[PDB]
Amino acid sequence: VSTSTFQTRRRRLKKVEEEENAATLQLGQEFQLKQINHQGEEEELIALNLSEARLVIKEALVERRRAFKRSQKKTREKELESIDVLLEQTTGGNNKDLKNTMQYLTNFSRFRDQETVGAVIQLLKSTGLHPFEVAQLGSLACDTADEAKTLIPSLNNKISDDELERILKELSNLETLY
Amino acid sequence: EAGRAALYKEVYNVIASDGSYVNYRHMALLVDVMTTQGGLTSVTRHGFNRSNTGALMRCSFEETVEILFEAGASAELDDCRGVSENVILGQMAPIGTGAFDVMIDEESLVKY
Amino acid sequence: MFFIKDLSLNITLHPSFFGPRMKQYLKTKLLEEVEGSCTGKFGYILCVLDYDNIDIQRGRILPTDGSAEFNVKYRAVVFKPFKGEVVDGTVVSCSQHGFEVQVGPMKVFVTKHLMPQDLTFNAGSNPPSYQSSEDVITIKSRIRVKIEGCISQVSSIHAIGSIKEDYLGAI
Amino acid sequence: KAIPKDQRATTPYMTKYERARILGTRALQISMNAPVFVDLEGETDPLRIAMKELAEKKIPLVIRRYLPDGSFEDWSVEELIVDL
Amino acid sequence: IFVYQNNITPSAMKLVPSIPPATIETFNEAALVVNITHHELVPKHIRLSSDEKRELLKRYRLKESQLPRIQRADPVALYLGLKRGEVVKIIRKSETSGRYASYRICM
Amino acid sequence: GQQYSSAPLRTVKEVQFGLFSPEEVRAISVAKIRFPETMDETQTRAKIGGLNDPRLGSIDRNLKCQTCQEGMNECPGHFGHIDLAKPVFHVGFIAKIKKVCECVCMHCGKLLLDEHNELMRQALAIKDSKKRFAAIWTLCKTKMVCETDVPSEDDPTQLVSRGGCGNTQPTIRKDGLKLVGSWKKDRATGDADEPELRVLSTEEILNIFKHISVKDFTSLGFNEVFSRPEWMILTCLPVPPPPVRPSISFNESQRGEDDLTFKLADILKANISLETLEHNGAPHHAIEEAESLLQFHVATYMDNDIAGQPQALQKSGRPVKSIRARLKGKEGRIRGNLMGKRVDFSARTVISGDPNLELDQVGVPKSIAKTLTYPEVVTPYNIDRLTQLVRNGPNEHPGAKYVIRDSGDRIDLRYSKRAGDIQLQYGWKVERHIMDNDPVLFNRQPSLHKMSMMAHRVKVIPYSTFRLNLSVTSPYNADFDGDEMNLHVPQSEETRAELSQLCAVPLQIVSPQSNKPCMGIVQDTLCGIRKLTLRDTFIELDQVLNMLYWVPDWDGV
Amino acid sequence: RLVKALEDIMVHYDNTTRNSLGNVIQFIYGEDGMDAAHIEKQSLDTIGGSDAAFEKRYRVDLLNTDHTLDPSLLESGSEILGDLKLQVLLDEEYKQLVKDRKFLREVFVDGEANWPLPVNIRRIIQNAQQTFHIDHTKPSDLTIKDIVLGVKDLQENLLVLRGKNEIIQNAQRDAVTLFCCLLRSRLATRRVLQEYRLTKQAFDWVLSNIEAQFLRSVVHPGEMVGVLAAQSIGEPATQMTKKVTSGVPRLKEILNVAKNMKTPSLTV
Amino acid sequence: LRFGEMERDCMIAHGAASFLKERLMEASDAFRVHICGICGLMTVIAKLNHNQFECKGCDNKIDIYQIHIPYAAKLLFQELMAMNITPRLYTDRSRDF
DNA sequence: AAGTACTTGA
RNA sequence: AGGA
DNA sequence: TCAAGTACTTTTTCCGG
Ligand SMILES: [Mg+2]
Ligand SMILES: [Zn+2]
Ligand SMILES: [Zn+2]
Ligand SMILES: [Zn+2]
Repeated sequence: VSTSTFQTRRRRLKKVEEEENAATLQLGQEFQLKQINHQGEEEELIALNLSEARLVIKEALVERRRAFKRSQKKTREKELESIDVLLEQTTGGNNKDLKNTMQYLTNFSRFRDQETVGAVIQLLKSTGLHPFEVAQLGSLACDTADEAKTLIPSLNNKISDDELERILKELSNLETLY
Repeated sequence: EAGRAALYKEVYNVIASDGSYVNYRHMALLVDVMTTQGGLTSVTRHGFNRSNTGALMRCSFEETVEILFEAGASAELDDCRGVSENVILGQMAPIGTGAFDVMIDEESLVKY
Repeated sequence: MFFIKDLSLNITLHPSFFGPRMKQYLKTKLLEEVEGSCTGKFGYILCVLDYDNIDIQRGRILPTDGSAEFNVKYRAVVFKPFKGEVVDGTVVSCSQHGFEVQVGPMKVFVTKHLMPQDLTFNAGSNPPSYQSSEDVITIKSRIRVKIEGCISQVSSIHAIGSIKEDYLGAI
Repeated sequence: KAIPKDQRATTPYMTKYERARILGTRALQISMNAPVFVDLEGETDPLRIAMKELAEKKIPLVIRRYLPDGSFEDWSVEELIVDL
Repeated sequence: IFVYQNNITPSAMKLVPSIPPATIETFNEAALVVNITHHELVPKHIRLSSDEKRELLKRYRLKESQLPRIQRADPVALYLGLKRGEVVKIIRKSETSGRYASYRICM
Repeated sequence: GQQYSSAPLRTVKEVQFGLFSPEEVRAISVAKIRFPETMDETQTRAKIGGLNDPRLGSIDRNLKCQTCQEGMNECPGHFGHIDLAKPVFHVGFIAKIKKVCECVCMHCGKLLLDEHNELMRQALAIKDSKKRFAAIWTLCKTKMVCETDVPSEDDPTQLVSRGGCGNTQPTIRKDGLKLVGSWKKDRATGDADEPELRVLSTEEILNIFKHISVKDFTSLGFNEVFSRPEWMILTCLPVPPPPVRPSISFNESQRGEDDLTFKLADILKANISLETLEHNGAPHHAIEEAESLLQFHVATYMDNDIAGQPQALQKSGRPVKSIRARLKGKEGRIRGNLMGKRVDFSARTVISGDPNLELDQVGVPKSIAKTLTYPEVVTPYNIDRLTQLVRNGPNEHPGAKYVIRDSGDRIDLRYSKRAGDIQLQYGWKVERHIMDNDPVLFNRQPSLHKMSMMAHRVKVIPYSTFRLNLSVTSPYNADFDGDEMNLHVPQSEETRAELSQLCAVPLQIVSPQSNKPCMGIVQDTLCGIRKLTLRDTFIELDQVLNMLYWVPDWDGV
Repeated sequence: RLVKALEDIMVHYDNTTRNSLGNVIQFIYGEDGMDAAHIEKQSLDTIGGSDAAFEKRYRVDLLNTDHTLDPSLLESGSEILGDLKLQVLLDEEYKQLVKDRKFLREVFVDGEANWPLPVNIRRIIQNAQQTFHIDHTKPSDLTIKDIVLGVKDLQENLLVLRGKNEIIQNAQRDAVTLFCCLLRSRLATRRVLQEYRLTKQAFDWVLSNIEAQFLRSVVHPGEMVGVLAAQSIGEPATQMTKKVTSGVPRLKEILNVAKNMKTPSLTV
Repeated sequence: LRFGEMERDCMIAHGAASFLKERLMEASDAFRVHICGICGLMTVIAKLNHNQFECKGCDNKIDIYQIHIPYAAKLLFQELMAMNITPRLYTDRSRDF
């Protein structure tokens, strides 16, 4: 038995169209802008920029270690070793995917602190860009508005070159000095 | 309405004639079932068995293949509410014992 | 990219577990199945969030067998790669055919042909490298790739990518 | 849709069928080495163990009673009256 | 209501639905010599208001399908001048309960 | 014994009826199904890549299925296909096809009547997908002309144009599997006198049906997804897998192919004659001759008992069994295999009454208890008892026949080299003999009552008869002039609870049938009870003391 | 045919009787909402006899020296004579009894008194007597309010439908109508005191038992009443052997809704 | 022995839903098929060992359920299909009512 | 043993 | 071909 | 346009060669 979602669609006989997935912001059925949380409320898609994602997983696993011991009652190269310890505590080991993921996010995060990831999130979620672009902007370090508009082709007419270049300047200033 | 009253009277008479006794409710139900349609619905293949109940249910009495062919042709959807469908599917029919559901409550479980 | 997704897994607990550490067993079983999982539908199910608030709901007792069935409604961090996505990653494998790049839980492979012409395979190096007039792409090197396409495969997602277009390549 | 506890209107008493199915279920579970919520005062038959559990309303089961429309009222075996 | 003696020609019968929102009824004098409603077997039928029906359906969680049906042409459905969708509350005596109330929707 | 499957287990919540599109038949098809030859790869005993397993299900028992692997008990069949040389009517739909022609234009595929006719918009309004079609037909059958212009929804002076085509509509009648029309004509305003007489071809009807609008056909019975009208005409024929038409393989080198296997070969053969006939120098009559026969075989395969006399008799005289015949009432599929079933854990013998049995008990012969078995799960409560029953074996009375491990496989205590040294593990199942006080469903046929099937306590006894208390005689309607009764043994703790808690004999005493008790004192006991209770009847101490001891619940006073 | 026609009919959790379509057949099972197992032929004393004898049995007139309850019957007897407010309760009571009589006579037109009803009241009283060793000599410790009101109360708890709304509440009243005529006929003040000679405790116990018994007597949602009904007619049909076509062939004629019937006849 | 239609009736009369199921399934017929969630047919090429599921002509290697029905019913369904009728089996609802 | 549906001449 |  | 015969339909308790 495998996992299901909030998206209730009734595929009665009519198989296809399973249209291409591209950053023409044409993500899956599952990765649609208008999602629905378990409470039934319409909620927007949550896209994480690697720095933002590292903090989420870390937080989750940290709070897990907490309950795991509660129920038991009755500098990057340094964050890497610290995380590798938490995984050997909270995760069922076999999940080699999460171990690599954590190391990747640890060696690839742009913003180390929650304070830092805070400001990034405000700055970006003022643009009205789609969660995917807002994430790609935080996770990919660009200088020319062209670097960004090329790498994130979805952006093309969505923002001023100058506006994007103003953002890119402020994203670089937030960049954690490792 | 008077059709129902006569229908019972007449049915009741067959039983009491033999000198037997059947409780009202039974005879009422049959008489009511024949009646609810708006007229006199015969307890025959061309009567009751030609109502809007499920194909599999209806196919279990008198016109089998013909019923199933029509089901196919007009894309009929069996609710699977009838006893008969569940007997055909090998499922717990929504009959007495199966007219409800049983769940474990983790809350009450940890209470005891 | 890298999403937070609301999901639900149906678990079938045998009666021997209808004791007090039932929720505990269920929550643990969810993580066993779901965590580390990989679908094409949702991608890599990496980390189940908010363990302390996983919604077990009531379990319906399956009729002929004693076991009960719960729909364990939860929320997790997923990684679903797409075509057109630009990704940063570290090289892993490197041959006369191309080089594979580790990107979080998945590997994106770059063909000798999805690379610029100048960058050519140098077999004579420990370990094998790719050499441009300016760059040296080898096992530990950090690369920026444009995912050309993905192949949904069992317990993974594999993809092809280019470093041929502008703003892609060595970092 | 699920009728709220303060709006339920089905018998506050347990139906013949409910009881039979509860006992059958607990008996099956007990027989499948499930944890028993009462002192087996020498008891060995899982049905007699189940009757003992239902006797002390120490059964952690809930009857979901479906209405013809599809809605339902959930009733605990602890709360249902057993006048049967 | 047109209480006709012997017959209404098919020419004249074409004018019956020709003037809505008004409604027209044709009754053969002979049928009305005796009031059927007065008969032993014929119980009290009561027409329900749009609100009364809406409520009946709400209270029993019903779709109109699920209600027992009275035919539009039914002797009492005619006497009362029932229209399609209108509901009758039939209050009958019971050897079982004393008084039993059934309902019928029109055809 | 079926194996573990990762697939989530669910219940059938809805059955969605419909028709097969030729495209679907071709899609789901695991093979085609080109040669009438069953097997013998040029006499070499193994299936031919032509009929039965050209990738389909499997024979040989040994030798796994070629598409899935599973083999025999696990592998359901796999469907195949045969592309038909010419389209052919599905027997069951001939009249529905006729009626649809009767409703539509046999040239443009437009409904003969529409929203312009009042009686039509009235009939179109009908919600019931069958009653609406019934009323549409009665109206449109009469309309013998496809109208170009019809009077406006006001004036008969200004005639508004609906759909085109003028064409006179044929007067259709059936000629057993063939639909033949009779077009009214014109010739000097009269004619008919002598009209146009030609048969409507499957292919032309198909083409007309293909052109019928979704809105139009949806107004008729039909549904655009599961049952388009064009689907009552067969282009691609689904070939049922061996499980449907199994070869009764008597001995080694001897076939025994099913009727359906032969009837398909007939169809297949009839198809190849037509296929080659038309691809070659088509002698045009010899073609409509070869076509008609394919129509016959595809017809009789589904329904053999047709109005139009020939009964497609197998060379043996005996007519071929139709698929319709299989499903057809009492004995056969629905009624015989599904509403009713032959069942395991059932027993039957002669019944005889016992004045020494309790009302709710049933005397079971030792032999019958030694055969019937209950699957008991090894629990710490029963562990020691069960180990002894196991030790006792299948031949002693309180014994057991099998031990089923958690690890699937079933130990036959009758032959197992380890029937002695066998340590039970919790969770394992012991199949023990039916024992005193087990609940069992006892029944006397016909079964016109819920009381014709009541739950009793086992009492294992000698002698080959089921023994019953006399007062329980009446509900069953049994007597001892040689009556026989059926016994069914529950297998679940759950199932027993149903018997004991709902259908046990004492519960069944006061019946709702007549709101009075359906059991009382009979024969000897009734005859004696009068004799005993007269004013004249007095009993001496000696017998009083015996009569008192005889009451098992006697206070001792 | 009877079976296959009725198979899918059963009592639902809303006391309604529906098929596989959820189409209502009966609004309440067998018009009364009771399980036939828990029903017994009982006598409705109110229906028959002389208007005179009814009066003798049921009438209490505390304002008449010859129609008061004798102080031998209850302790209150002496202090009860002339109590105008109490007479308002005995008038209420007697008015309702006369109401019932006329109603019952509308229902059972021939005056047939014996009808199958739930709760054998005769037996509850019989049992109350041996249970409490009722002294047919000493006066009762019951008040008129104890009797009159206690019965009025018991009636409110004789639940068959539960819903909080007019439709369902009116439905409950209807379903319980007849049982209460029986109840009121058997628990009228004079009757309780003069006939049964019940004490307050005996009376309280009779009331509690009627209640408990009545509640037990209601149909169980899940009850497969369709097959039941079908078999309850089917089985007796099996034992079957002016001159009108009757027995097996008339029953045959009926179920077929046979147009060209064998013996058509009017009774003018 | 035969647990016939009339025997089925008495069991329905009693409300013994599970006992009835048991007679028709465990005590007789009972079989396991793999069905497709798109076109509710027995089409699934369940290579249950290698864990492959598939229903080519749906291209559905994913949305696949397993079901327990009497082998006679599996048969009936195959028979109805052979006769061009599609008895599509669905594990969820759409109508409500 | 009695029907439903369809077709035939006044 | 028989049995209730 | 509508009566009357036509086609043609369908069931029938339970259990050894
Ligand atoms: Mg006999
Ligand atoms: Zn296979
Ligand atoms: Zn046309
Ligand atoms: Zn499919």
